[PDB]
Amino acid sequence: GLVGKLVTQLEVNCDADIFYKIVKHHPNVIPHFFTGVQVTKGLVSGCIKEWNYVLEGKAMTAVEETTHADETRTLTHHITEGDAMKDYKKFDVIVETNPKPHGSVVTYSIVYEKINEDSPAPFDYLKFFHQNIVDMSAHICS
Amino acid sequence: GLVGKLVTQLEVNCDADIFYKIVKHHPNVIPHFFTGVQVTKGLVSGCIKEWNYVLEGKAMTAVEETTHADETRTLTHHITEGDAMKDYKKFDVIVETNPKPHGSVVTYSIVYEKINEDSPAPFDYLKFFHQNIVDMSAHICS
Ligand SMILES: COc1ccc(Cc2nccc3cc(OC)c(OC)cc23)cc1OC
Ligand SMILES: COc1ccc(Cc2nccc3cc(OC)c(OC)cc23)cc1OC
Repeated sequence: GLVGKLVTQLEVNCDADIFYKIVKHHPNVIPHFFTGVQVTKGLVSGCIKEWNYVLEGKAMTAVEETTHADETRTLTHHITEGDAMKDYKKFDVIVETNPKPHGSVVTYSIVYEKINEDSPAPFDYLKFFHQNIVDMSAHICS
Repeated sequence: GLVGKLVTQLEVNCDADIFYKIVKHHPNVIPHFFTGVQVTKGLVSGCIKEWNYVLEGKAMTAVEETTHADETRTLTHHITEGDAMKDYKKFDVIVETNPKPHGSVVTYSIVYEKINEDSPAPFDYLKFFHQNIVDMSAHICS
């Protein structure tokens, strides 16, 4: 099948709702910048960004639309164009934060559909997003 | 947190129960061998294997105990010793096969606890297990 999902899940010592608000509004362990716009539904609900970035040494671009759901503490990043779309027909990244039954569990999911069987699965992106949330989490404390 | 999980999930065009039986009883895109024993509860329920294998060029060993649950089509591989335990206090690999709401969805989950913050997350194992189930799946058809 061309269809799959990669996940990295990490425990964080931080209340879920506060951690979601931190991630929602938040650096450069990678060369990167973006231009773009915010989206409203007159309050900002999301954004559309064109990113320029370097992954594993290679410069790339991507157009990303981000939406959020405060009730479920979920952020959704929907990629519509760029280098990744040479490999994937569909590429979405869903970030979920839930309390432990303390602190919380953060899940990054990359939901993808390959263009064909020769396409790689997005382990490079999984590692990138993983190291990004590890770094962010290591700059927060009690 | 030192605690996390990595997942790779793939769709396969194959009934779930049959695919589980295939995985349960099943090669060498990696240098590897094992010695070990089978476990009974007088019917074999599992196995305990000492593996010798090469991952990303480096020879390694691991002691693995495998159990299965036919009712949930789940295989559990519990690592008790070897090279990975220099990095992880706990390392388990859970393989689940479920029908799509056709064919099925296979999930490999690596549930880990790092020894300390300097330990890597097991992306190397995730890619290995991923490429192994992709290869196996590509030798099955209608
Ligand atoms: C091709 O895949 C992507 C490429 C870039 C992004 C951009 C992005 N979104 C959220 C957080 C990010 C965090 C980043 O690091 C700070 C970053 O640098 C490239 C890009 C980020 C998202 C992507 O997937 C949603
Ligand atoms: C350190 O982690 C492991 C190392 C080796 C294994 C051994 C193993 N179990 C199941 C399927 C396997 C499939 C393999 O490839 C055919 C293989 O080669 C190293 C080892 C396998 C399992 C492991 O985790 C469960």
